[PDB]
Amino acid sequence: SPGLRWYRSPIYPYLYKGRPVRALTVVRKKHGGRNNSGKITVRHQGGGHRNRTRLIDFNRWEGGAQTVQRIEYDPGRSSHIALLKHNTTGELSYIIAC
Amino acid sequence: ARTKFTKPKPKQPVLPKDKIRPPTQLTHHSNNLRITEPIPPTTSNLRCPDDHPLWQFFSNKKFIRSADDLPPSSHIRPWSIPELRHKSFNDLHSLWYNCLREQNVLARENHLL
Amino acid sequence: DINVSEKIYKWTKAGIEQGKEHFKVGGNKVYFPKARIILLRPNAKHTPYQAKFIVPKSFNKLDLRDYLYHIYGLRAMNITTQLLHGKFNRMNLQTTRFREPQIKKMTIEMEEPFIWPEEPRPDENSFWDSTTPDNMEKYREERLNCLGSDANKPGT
Amino acid sequence: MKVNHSISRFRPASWFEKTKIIPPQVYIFRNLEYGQVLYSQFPNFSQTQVDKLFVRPNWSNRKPSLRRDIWKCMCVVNLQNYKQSVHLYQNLCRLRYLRDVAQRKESDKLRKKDSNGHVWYSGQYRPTYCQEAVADLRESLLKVFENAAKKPSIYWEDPWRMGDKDKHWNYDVFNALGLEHKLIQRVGNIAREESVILKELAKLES
Amino acid sequence: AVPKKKVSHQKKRQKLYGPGKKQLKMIHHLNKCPSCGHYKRANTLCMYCVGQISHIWKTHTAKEEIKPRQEEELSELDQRVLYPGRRDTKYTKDLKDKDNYLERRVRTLKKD
Amino acid sequence: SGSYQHLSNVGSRVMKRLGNRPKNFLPHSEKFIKKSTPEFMKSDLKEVDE
Amino acid sequence: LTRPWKKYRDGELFYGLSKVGNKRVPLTTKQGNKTMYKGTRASGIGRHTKFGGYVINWKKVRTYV
Amino acid sequence: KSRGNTYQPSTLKRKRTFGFLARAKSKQGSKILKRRKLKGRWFLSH
RNA sequence: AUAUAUUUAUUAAUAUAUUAUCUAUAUUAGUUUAUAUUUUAAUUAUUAUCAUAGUAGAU
RNA sequence: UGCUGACAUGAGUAACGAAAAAAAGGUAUAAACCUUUUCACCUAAAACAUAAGGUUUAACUAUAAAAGUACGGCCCCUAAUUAAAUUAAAUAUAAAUAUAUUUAAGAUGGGAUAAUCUAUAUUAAUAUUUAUCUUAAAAUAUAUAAUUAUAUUAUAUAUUAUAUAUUUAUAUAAUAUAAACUAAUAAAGAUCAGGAAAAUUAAUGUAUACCGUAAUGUAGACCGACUCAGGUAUGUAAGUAGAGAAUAUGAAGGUGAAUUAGAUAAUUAAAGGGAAGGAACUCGGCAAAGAUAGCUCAUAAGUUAGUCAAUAAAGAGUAAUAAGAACAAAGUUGUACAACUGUUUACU
Ligand SMILES: [Mg+2]
Ligand SMILES: [Mg+2]
Ligand SMILES: [Mg+2]
Ligand SMILES: [Mg+2]
Ligand SMILES: [Mg+2]
Ligand SMILES: [Mg+2]
Ligand SMILES: [Mg+2]
Ligand SMILES: [Mg+2]
Ligand SMILES: [Mg+2]
Ligand SMILES: [Mg+2]
Ligand SMILES: [Mg+2]
Ligand SMILES: [Mg+2]
Ligand SMILES: [Mg+2]
Ligand SMILES: [Mg+2]
Ligand SMILES: [Mg+2]
Ligand SMILES: [Mg+2]
Ligand SMILES: [Mg+2]
Ligand SMILES: [Mg+2]
Ligand SMILES: [Mg+2]
Ligand SMILES: [Mg+2]
Ligand SMILES: [Mg+2]
Ligand SMILES: [Mg+2]
Ligand SMILES: [Mg+2]
Ligand SMILES: [Mg+2]
Ligand SMILES: [Mg+2]
Ligand SMILES: [Mg+2]
Ligand SMILES: [Mg+2]
Ligand SMILES: [Mg+2]
Ligand SMILES: [Mg+2]
Ligand SMILES: [Mg+2]
Ligand SMILES: [Mg+2]
Ligand SMILES: [Mg+2]
Ligand SMILES: [Mg+2]
Ligand SMILES: [Mg+2]
Ligand SMILES: [Mg+2]
Ligand SMILES: [Mg+2]
Ligand SMILES: [Mg+2]
Ligand SMILES: [Mg+2]
Ligand SMILES: [Mg+2]
Ligand SMILES: [Zn+2]
Repeated sequence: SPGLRWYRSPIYPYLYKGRPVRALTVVRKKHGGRNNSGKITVRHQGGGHRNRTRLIDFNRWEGGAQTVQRIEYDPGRSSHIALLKHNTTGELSYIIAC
Repeated sequence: ARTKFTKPKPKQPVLPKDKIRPPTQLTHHSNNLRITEPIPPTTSNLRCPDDHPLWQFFSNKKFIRSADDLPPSSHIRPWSIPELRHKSFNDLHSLWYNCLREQNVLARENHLL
Repeated sequence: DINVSEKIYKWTKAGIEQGKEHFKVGGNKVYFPKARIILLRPNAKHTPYQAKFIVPKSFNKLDLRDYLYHIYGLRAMNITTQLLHGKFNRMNLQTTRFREPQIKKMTIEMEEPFIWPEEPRPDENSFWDSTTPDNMEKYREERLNCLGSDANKPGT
Repeated sequence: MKVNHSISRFRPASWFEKTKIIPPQVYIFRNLEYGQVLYSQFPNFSQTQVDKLFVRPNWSNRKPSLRRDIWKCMCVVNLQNYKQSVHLYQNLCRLRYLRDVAQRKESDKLRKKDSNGHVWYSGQYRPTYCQEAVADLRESLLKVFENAAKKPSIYWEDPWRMGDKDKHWNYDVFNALGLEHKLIQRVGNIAREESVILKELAKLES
Repeated sequence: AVPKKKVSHQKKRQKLYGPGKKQLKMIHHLNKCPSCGHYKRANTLCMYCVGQISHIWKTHTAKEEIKPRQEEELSELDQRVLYPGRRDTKYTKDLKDKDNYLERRVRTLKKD
Repeated sequence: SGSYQHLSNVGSRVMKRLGNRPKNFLPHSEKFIKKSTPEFMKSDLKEVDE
Repeated sequence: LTRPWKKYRDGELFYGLSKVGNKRVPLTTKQGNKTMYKGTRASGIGRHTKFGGYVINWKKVRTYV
Repeated sequence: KSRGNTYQPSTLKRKRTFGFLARAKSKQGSKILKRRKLKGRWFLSH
């Protein structure tokens, strides 16, 4: 197809090919770029694919050693995310992948 | 599509005589069966009782009270409030239910009319 | 021990045996009910063991059964409910349209049969004689809807 | 999963003997909406049974709804053997087929017509179908006994539904058998606790 | 395409009634029917006599009405129970009064 | 009739309006009534209000 | 013909007298969606179940003494 | 694309938008209702 | 198979007339088809309808 | 081009809205209504079930029958979203009001049990989208354990015969079509990465409320001023044929209509055929005509390497040689502009 001719995407085979942990995901509510008025404030935003926002830990408070179990695709950000598992505690969390 | 070039399909694969199971049912309906005329249900089998409580909605078992069967306006009066005032509770209750019954009888008739 | 429907059936049988209510009596005691019911003629679809009533629009199926038991002494075993539609009617096209009343009609099944008394002849009963009112109606139709030279046209 | 129930197929005598859910008997069901009748080997039924019977539907004989409330038991007919009951059921189905498809004109001629030449109706209720079913039942039973201990019996919903005990139902074969025309006990909600009543009846003759 | 003026009384009337083509003609070609001595059209059958003959044929060549036995031998009460009366619709009533909208054939005058 | 109107009080406002016709259009109301009624039924005297 | 007595085109409808009329008139039980439930003041009797059933409360049921 | 059929009935929607209770609930709708009452209207809302 | 006639010792055989060539059960849920079982449940002559006048050759 | 009413004129003119009718009888009242027979039309519909809608139009007033299981609402739960509601001082604000947070509402969605028929109450206690291949397994035949060729391969049930609890239960074995289709299962490919919200045992209960149910629904019964060739959601949609829901036919069902009868000039429309010629027509091949398999082969230059070009053109096999259903399939090239699939002036 002529639409395929210029379709490039980087291949990451180590990347996870499963669903994210469901407890760490919230629904990504769409807006269409409309503010509380209901009027288009930000132009050019609309009906994409359905998504879930992932609750990724930016603060990084708890401390202690945590093993990265897997690295995932995240639809709401250009970076990959890494599912950490706390070695002592056993608590599960997402983190921006290095 | 069907065409000049379309060769006919093969016949379906029949199961051999020995391998086929005998059917569970062997003996079917009688061939002698005949369409007889219908038999319409009759009142003769009923024994409708003479004191069926639904007769209480009628008056002397009449489909409709004629002018003569009705109580005339001059002969009849409604109750006076003072008259009612010296009647017992149970009596009043009974009177009320009699009134209601009478209304039902009339209501049936009135509707029909 | 036993299923629910079976228990209900047993209860009903017990109540019948007693000559008490064949059903659980409620607690909301209405001493002076104002509700009337219109016993209707039977349709072709019903049996001699059925009877149908026009009842109040706010009348319950259970309520009806209770009414039949206590007021009249009749025990309705099964009851159905048929709330009718209210078709639009108007006196004339100059007037506002409105619906005729939604009317509730409840069929009952009963353990003894019943057939209505036969409707009277035209000569016998004064009221049950549709010739006169129909004739009057026809005459009214003729006279109001008579326009020009149909005034001379002889009456039907 | 298990898809099929007892009702899901036609069941012959051997199957009944193996199981023994109910005694040897056939159930008959009035349609309160249209007046149509529905035969069945079991006290319940499905869409399959309806499809089997109502094969050539028209405006006069519409394919009935499967809604449970409008169906009510007209008649429960008990017989001397499972095989006999099966045969009766088959005969009834055959008769129905004849009336609808094969010998339809004769059936139509036999029926009651109104003015404007239609089979008499009140609403979409036609009271001829029930009558035919009673006549057809009588015929099928008679055929079964010609083809041919417990005395057989027909538990009626209603005693009125008989055409006349003199004119019909007094064949010599029936008399010899001891065909007892009983009726179902109406000491309860007949429509609502119908299944329970049928179970009780089944228990009674076993 | 469109009339330029209100057409006058004269000009509409001479248009309509002036030409013989547009007028009605006397029916000179009446004559006596030989079967009944009445007016009929020439080279035409008498509608009375042929109607009478058709009626005769109907009365003789009549397919017998099918009365089912079971309905013929019902009791009156039983019949009433089974097949009760009903209110006919306005449309139905209108249909029933055929004499309102159905024209029976008139008889011609007797010829002299 | 085939009415069912008699088992209710439906279209109440309309009925009131019809029932309580203005008195200055009373001749209008009764003209058509008179026409409708046969000779043996109709009376010459005025139907006074309750 | 829809009706045989009317051969020619009068301004009579297929059914009824007038198509038009006052649309603003209270709803009944028959009208509206599948979800539209009017009710007829008949059953403040028991209680609706969590699953969609109903459970009668007999102390709140009308007897006619 | 033929026009004319701009009305496309659906009872629920009508009652939401133009029903009495919708009018009552809003301030603006209440004002409308009042105005209609003042006029003499028989039918205040759908 | 039914109805009407004739023979025979109501039965069977023959003649005429009418109607019928269905149905039901098996092969793991449903539908269709196939075969088997069930039943009396037929294969030749000649027509017709529909498919742009079905298409084509003449006329 | 005054307003309202009444009545003219055009004019007894056009038109009567895609249409197949005939006879006999109801009825010596019927082109139009009902019946019977014949004929035709629709048939992955003009059928049968339904949704929404609506002057109940219906087979009607003696009127559309439900405790629940291939029954819906109501009810529980929430989405989108909504709310003169909610929090000395929630925040902002000429008033109106607006914002944030709570709570409440809100189906188009989720919701236990069931033919062996099933029991919902109270109290107490701690799931985007698509796919089912290959391999492997055993089965059936050819040849000399192993090869070759062919189908079969997870589930759905009755029968018969066994072994254990005791004719009712559990497990095992054997018997048994093809092609579609369903549900439920398992394993899994792609990036565009795929809703929300509402516990379990025990005892005690359960007399089962209300509303919807007619008919109409590719339409005369809704939205289009009309009984309007327009608009209108879903599921079945007999077989024969086929790749198929294409196309032909039509079992059954439904239908043949508020216009008829004749005549068929000129002329118009919508079709069919046409000698000799073959774009000479015309602004322009507009319109019309034109398909020598649709399956299996084969298929170039150029080129961004993509059978892109290609469904290449031509051409072959099967079929057919005088032809003899419908439907799919309608050339090749040069140049200008624009990469491309898309979007646009609802009605030039
Ligand atoms: Mg941008
Ligand atoms: Mg039930
Ligand atoms: Mg509706
Ligand atoms: Mg408009
Ligand atoms: Mg199967
Ligand atoms: Mg045969
Ligand atoms: Mg056709
Ligand atoms: Mg002037
Ligand atoms: Mg003319
Ligand atoms: Mg002209
Ligand atoms: Mg002219
Ligand atoms: Mg003309
Ligand atoms: Mg037309
Ligand atoms: Mg005639
Ligand atoms: Mg098909
Ligand atoms: Mg239709
Ligand atoms: Mg329909
Ligand atoms: Mg419907
Ligand atoms: Mg109900
Ligand atoms: Mg419910
Ligand atoms: Mg809520
Ligand atoms: Mg809600
Ligand atoms: Mg919902
Ligand atoms: Mg229906
Ligand atoms: Mg409309
Ligand atoms: Mg228009
Ligand atoms: Mg139309
Ligand atoms: Mg087609
Ligand atoms: Mg056909
Ligand atoms: Mg030429
Ligand atoms: Mg040539
Ligand atoms: Mg030129
Ligand atoms: Mg030139
Ligand atoms: Mg062209
Ligand atoms: Mg090359
Ligand atoms: Mg083409
Ligand atoms: Mg472009
Ligand atoms: Mg567009
Ligand atoms: Mg445009
Ligand atoms: Zn004569």
